[PDB]
Order: sequence, then C-alpha cells, then structure tokens
Amino acid sequence: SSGLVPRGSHMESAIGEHLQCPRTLTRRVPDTYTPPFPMWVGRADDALQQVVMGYLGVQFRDEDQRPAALQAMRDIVAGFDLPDGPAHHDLTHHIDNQGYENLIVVGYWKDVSSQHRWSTSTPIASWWESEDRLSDGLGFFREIVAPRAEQFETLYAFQEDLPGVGAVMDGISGEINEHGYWGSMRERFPISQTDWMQASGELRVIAGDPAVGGRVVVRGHDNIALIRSGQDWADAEADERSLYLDEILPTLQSGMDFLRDNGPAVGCYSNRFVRNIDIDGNFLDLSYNIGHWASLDQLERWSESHPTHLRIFTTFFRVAAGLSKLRLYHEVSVFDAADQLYEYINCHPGTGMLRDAVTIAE
Amino acid sequence: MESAIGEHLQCPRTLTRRVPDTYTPPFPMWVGRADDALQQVVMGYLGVQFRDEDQRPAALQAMRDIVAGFDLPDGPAHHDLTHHIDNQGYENLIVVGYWKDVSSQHRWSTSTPIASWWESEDRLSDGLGFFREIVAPRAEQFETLYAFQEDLPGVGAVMDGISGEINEHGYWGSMRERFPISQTDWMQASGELRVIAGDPAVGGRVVVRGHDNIALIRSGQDWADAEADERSLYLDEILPTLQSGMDFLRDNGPAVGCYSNRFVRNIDIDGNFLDLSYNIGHWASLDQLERWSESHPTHLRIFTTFFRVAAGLSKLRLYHEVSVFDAADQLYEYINCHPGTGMLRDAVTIAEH
Ligand code: HEM
Ligand code: HEM
Repeated sequence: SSGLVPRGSHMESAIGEHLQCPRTLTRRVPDTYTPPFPMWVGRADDALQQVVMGYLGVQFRDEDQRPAALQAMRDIVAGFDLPDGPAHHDLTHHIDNQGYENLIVVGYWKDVSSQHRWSTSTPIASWWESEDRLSDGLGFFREIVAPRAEQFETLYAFQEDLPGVGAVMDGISGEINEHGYWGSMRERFPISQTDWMQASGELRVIAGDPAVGGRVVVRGHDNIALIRSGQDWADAEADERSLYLDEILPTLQSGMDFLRDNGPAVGCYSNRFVRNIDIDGNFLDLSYNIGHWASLDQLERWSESHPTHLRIFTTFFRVAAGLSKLRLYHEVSVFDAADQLYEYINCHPGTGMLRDAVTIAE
Repeated sequence: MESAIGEHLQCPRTLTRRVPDTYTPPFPMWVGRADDALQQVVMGYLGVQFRDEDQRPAALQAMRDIVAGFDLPDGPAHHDLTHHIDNQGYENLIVVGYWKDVSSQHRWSTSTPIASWWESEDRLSDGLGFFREIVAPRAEQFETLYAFQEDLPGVGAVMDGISGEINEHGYWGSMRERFPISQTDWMQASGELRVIAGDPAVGGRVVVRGHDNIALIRSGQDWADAEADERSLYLDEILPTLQSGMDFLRDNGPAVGCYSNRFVRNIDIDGNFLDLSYNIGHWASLDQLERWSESHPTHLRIFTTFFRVAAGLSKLRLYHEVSVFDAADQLYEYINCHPGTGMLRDAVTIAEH
C-alpha cells in the first residue's frame, strides 16, 4: 500500500481534502510521478474560506522625507494591534525604477469580514481618509486582494515558521506530489480542477486621475494573478549565504529588473523586488518579489522561458539535495474583480496598478 | 489554428491540455501529416560496430550489404546512414529504415536473403558487432515537430505531407499533447528492460525485450544549406551547447532514465560525412524525457542559446520525432557488441527482476 516514504499516487496532494473534486482539467504527469526533492504547502480546513492580503505602502523621493516615512510606517503597524487587525505582517523596502523609496507593510487576514471591519473602524478609516495624508508630502497606497481558498496556492522548500500567507494557515502538509514540473503551480490551485482561471476585463480607474496625484482608485479585473516569491538566508551558514548572494541573487536581480522595466511587453502590471526591514527601517536578510500579472498564463510563459528564471530554477534542482538553512518559497493567487482594491494617495503615475490602468474615460 | 493531431485521430478527450484552447504560440512550427492509411510505422535501426581502424573496410562493406538489402521487395520507404564513436571508443555505422506498415517489415525480415544474412554463423566470425533495434509505434503513439516546411527527414519522410502552423508547441508539456494518444492515455511506463537470451558480458548473440512505453527521440540538426555566417552561429554557438547535453546523457544515462544516447552524423554510402546530425535517445519513460528537457541545465542551456541567436538563423533545419511503444512492438538484438551498446547497458538479467 503506502510505504514508509510514500511515492506516486500515495503522496499527499497540494489540494486540501475539503477542496478536492474529480478533475475535469487533468494533470500532465502520470500516476507514478514522484518529485526529486521535497516541497510542502500550507494547510487550512474549511474555516478558511477567503483570506485577505493587504499591501500598505508609504512612498517618498527625498532623503529628508525618510523620518516622516518611517513614522507613517510605524503608525500603520500600530494600527495592526487594534481589533480585527491582521494575524501576521512583515515590513519591506525597495527603490523603484523612478528612484522613489517605498516602504510596504503586508498584512494577512484569515477572514474578509474581519479586514472590512478593521478598515472601516474609526482609528483606521480616520487615518486613511485624513487630510494629513495629503499634507504629509508622502505617497500612500493600499493594494488589498482577497482570494478564496480555491484561488491560491503555496509552496515551501521548508516546514517550520512559514512566512507570508502560510503564517495564517493552520499548519503544513506532508511532502506533496504536484510540484517539480512546469504546469504544477496551476495544478496546485484547487480551482484548477475545473476552471481555466482565464483573465477577462481591464484594469480601470474608477476615481481620480493617475497623472495628477491626489487620491486614485483602480478596479482590478477577473483573474489578475499575484505572486509573492521569497528568499530567506538570515540563519544560513556561510556557504549557503554565498550560494544565495553570489550564485542566485545576481541572476534573480537581472530577472526582477527585466520585469520591472519591461512589464507591458510580458503582461506584468507591477514588479517589485523588496528587502525585509525591521521597525526602524534597517535591512534584514530576507527578500521577495511582489508581482501583479495580467493573467496567470503570462506569468507561466515568463517563468518557463526567460533565461534568468531558468538559470535559478536549475540551480535549485542542483542544490536541492544538500540544502539545509536557505529558505525559498512562493505563494500565488488569482482574484475576482470585486475582490481587489487598489488605492493610491499622491503616488507617482508609475506606482503599482496606476501605470497600466485605463483612465476614467479611456 | 491547426492541431498537431490528425483529423482522423481526434477523439472525445478524457485528458486535457495544460493550456486553454485560446493559446497562441509565439513562433511558427509544423508537423507531419498522414491519413488513415498510416496505422503503424516501423523504425528499424540496423547497426555495424567496430573497434579498430583495420576493420573499417569490412564494416563499410557490411553497411553497403545492409543498404542493398533495403532495395529488395518490402524494403523500407526511406532510409538514412550515420556514424558515431561511442564512449567505449567503438565506431558505429547505423542504417535507419522507415516502413509505413508492420506487415511489410515482417515480410522483409523473414525473406530468405535478409533472414539468412542475419541468422548466419558468418555474423559471429566477421569480428564486427551487429545490431537491430526495431520499434513500431502506432499512429497515435508518435509526434513530430519541424521548424521548416519541406523535405521532411526521418519518419516525416514516410508521411503524406506537412501541416500548416500548429497550436500545440512552445511550452513545456506541448510534446505530450502532440501525441494523439494523450487525448485519453498517460503513456505511463511499466515493466523492465530485460535480457531474454544470452549475456551482454559474454558477447555472441543477445536479445533484449523492451517494456511498455519506452520512449525514443530522434532530434536532428541539418546545416547543409547554411551559408558562412549561419554556419558560424550553428557550429560555434549552438553546437557546443548541444555537444554538452549529448555528452551528459551518454555518460549519465541511468541517473536521468536514458537507456541509450547516441549523437550521430549522417554519412553517404562511402562513409563520408554530410552536414546533418541527430540524437537517437531511448528513454525509460516519456516523462523522464520531459523532465530532462524542461529542467536539466544542459537542455535549458541549448534552449536559451537557441533563442539568443535565432534572429541570425534562416537555413538551419531543426526537428524532432518522439515515439512510445508497447512491449510487443520492440525488438533489440545484438551480435558481438560490447556490453555498453544500446539496450545492453541497462537491461536486467532474468534473475535480477
Ligand atoms: C531565489 C529565486 C528563485 C528560485 C531559486 C526559483 C526556482 C524555482 C523552482 C525550483 C520552481 C519549481 C518549484 C517546484 O515545483 O518544485 C519554480 C517555480 C516557479 N517560479 Fe521560481 N524561483 C525563484 C524566484 C522566482 C520569482 C521571483 C518568480 C516571479 C515571477 C518566479 C516564478 C515562478 C513561477 C511562476 C513558478 C511555477 C512554474 C510552474 O509550476 O508552472 N520564481 N521556481
Ligand atoms: C541544437 C539542438 C536543439 C535545440 C536548438 C533545441 C531547442 C528546443 C526548443 C526550442 C524546444 C521547444 C519546441 C517548441 O515546443 O516549440 C525543444 C523541445 C524539446 N527538446 Fe530540444 N533542442 C535541441 C536538441 C534536443 C535534443 C538532442 C533532445 C534529446 C533529448 C531534446 C529534447 C527535447 C524535448 C523532449 C522537447 C519537448 C519539450 C516539451 O514540449 O515538453 N532537444 N527543444
């Protein structure tokens, strides 16, 4: 039956038991398929219906704005302690291709109604709506997206202390079957059992004007995809730190720069390559991509063809056997139009979903 | 757009593709077409092996003898000739013949001039190694892919013509989808590659039986029409990456599920080289071949190098054919070959399975 070390059809599935159904869209590997290295996925029971991933940002241009920016980031984080705040968060920094610095606090909620109560609560809404946000001279944004349980997948190359959305799930799976081949990401989405997750519609400005600053609201469209793909080398030994910093990162950086600067050509609305920071703005040894894509298909096409991702993909297969403390993972999600809110205050026109959004009158 | 799967071979699907029906490939490719008359083909690879330079005249005469046999009634519809030196330093002349049906190849093999030659005691006293690796995929059990639309080599030479631009290519997993049987069947491998007569370690006559869904790839390169600048791109940029991958599979086959990897150059009847080459690769399963092509750094380096230089290409002809077979539709026979030859290397003895 099932051995000590299960293989093929005896291995666990990425798809939670309560979300399984007979596949009308079938897998691309035979029943005997057994991956060459272990990967695990986040588990949650049926109580997790729909999560919220809220990326809350503070943007600035000049050195003399850094104190005000850090103060604002700290105020956002303080707001997380209030009732209905997110169950997990982390803080990051990056400089965008227009030279603006961006601090982003990402929060994860286990329930949509909870996030909505938090956002509407007086302390939070008064801060977000305040005229102070305009007089601050800083840019702010909220890119808040809510995939149902069937609409996201996770993959971790480790088992303990899961970052991102894994932190708000119940626990970790055993070693899963649906990984190690192109097309496996799609297969890991429970909705993939029956649905092609095809994009339709257009990113559209529904309030304000990206070109002139002030307050701007962009509506998403069906099956925009969001990838968070991360690297953590903080506790690794010197040799694994070198593997990452010297052998992986320069190529990863090249690929991230490519998506950042060639987005419209490949279907990437926004690409950010961010470094974790502490509450004081100082760098930590963790990083990740935050990538918003016009479709899951376009993300698939890029990942399986661009030389940068192919090189690092192949490095991982090589070092997989010996990996001890270097931590790599991703989470990918798709969303209905109604389950996405992209709001900007005094951000430059290239920020996030402002860049490719169809203006209020085309 | 046109489908890789012939109209008569399209059926109600129980297994789906990995892309939606709206997928559009980023560059054109074409496939071989044949109607319902082509039911099952035979690919017969007939080899002559030798170690020492003084055996070359006898080896070449043997090759000419085999080719003359191809001219008899029920001989193959198409053939080509190749040379390579294997990782044991032996030279190998291989004549591949393609037949459009199983019965004709059987009539041919059992016909007195052919059977008498293969069964002769002379084969044991020639000092040469001889082999026959003969496999017969049904129409639903092979796929082709050509980056050109004329004079198809290999199995394409025995099909009826060429398609228009096809939908099912340009993403990993597209090869599987070009097999008509993928509409309903995983082409899962089962069974063992097994010695059923003789002992590879001892020589003489050895017979190996295949297993269900062994896969065979012939992936080819033809630069015979290239002018100087394009020859440089192929020989100086592409070929070193191809060479690296071929060396890898030749020398690390068990690790990735490749039973046999040959990288061969076409020759004319005199044994002189032509500017065409191909891989002949036998694999333990179609999915092991898929894993190598899509995740091994060797093929990925070939892939990326190709796209880096592609804008300077025009006359270079690249193609492949891949087949899977039932156990019964494979025959691997060796006479006085070294123990690493073809299916002899990895085949297990009767008591080892
Ligand atoms: C340290 C950096 C990275 C490494 C070493 C790496 C490596 C890999 C590996 C080994 C896989 C296959 C996982 C499995 O199924 O077992 C994979 C999948 C994937 N990666 Fe990355 N990756 C990195 C960063 C990224 C980034 C920043 C992106 C953003 C576009 C990306 C996009 C993808 C996608 C879309 C897949 C799924 C492919 C599929 O299953 O169809 N990766 N990556
Ligand atoms: C210079 C020689 C080669 C070049 C430039 C090259 C390039 C490529 C390209 C561009 C593709 C994707 C084709 C498409 O779908 O449009 C491909 C697919 C493939 N190649 Fe190669 N290749 C070469 C040699 C080989 C060889 C010798 C092998 C033998 C194992 C091989 C095995 C494969 C396989 C199995 C696929 C199918 C992948 C799939 O669709 O799942 N290739 N190759």
